[PDB]
Amino acid sequence: SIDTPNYDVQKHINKLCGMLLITEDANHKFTGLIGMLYAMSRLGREDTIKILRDAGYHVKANGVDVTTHRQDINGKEMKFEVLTLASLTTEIQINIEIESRKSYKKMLKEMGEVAPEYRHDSPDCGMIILCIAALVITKLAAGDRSGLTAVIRRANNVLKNEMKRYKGLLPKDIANSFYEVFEKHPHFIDVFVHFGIAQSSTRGGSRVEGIFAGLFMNAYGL
Repeated sequence: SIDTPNYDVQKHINKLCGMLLITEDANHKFTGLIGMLYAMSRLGREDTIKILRDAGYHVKANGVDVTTHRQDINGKEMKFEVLTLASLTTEIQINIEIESRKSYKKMLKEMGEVAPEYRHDSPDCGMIILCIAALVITKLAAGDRSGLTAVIRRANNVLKNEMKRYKGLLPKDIANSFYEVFEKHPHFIDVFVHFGIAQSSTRGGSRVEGIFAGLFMNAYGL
């Protein structure tokens, strides 16, 4: 059973990536998975399944819906928008949002107001996460995590502006999370490569879409 998010949940996954990105000392244990869910939501359900089935994988597609979860958090009943995912519990998704709200409160106090580029819902949050994946993909051939140092050094240079925008953009933690998903679920390698090849045809004014395209092309010999 594999979760196959469609276009309708793409914006929600982007916001979930953004929640991790605004979180100081974020627990990036699920970031590799969330990043891959974002890439699958860009491809859409039909293309994801085609990629997996064509690559010889036997996949039982799990539809991904946005639902409301009511939960008592510190005495008060709270409403949370979560995804129905076999790979990611409601609890984990809610804890990510709760932690992000604590970092948001801290930032709002220090800055006074939070400009668009510092927000968890900025349109480029999912692509920021996938830039780390584009670096990790170059180092998978070694069959070990030896390339981690080089991924961190490269991310600190290429994602300098994105790192100034987001306290949760911790290349070591995010890169290890991608190494983990690519090692545990090698079907995500195929999904990531097909996503990158399809993304190359994106023509727009997004800095991070441009950074991603450059990093993805570099994995091919630049």
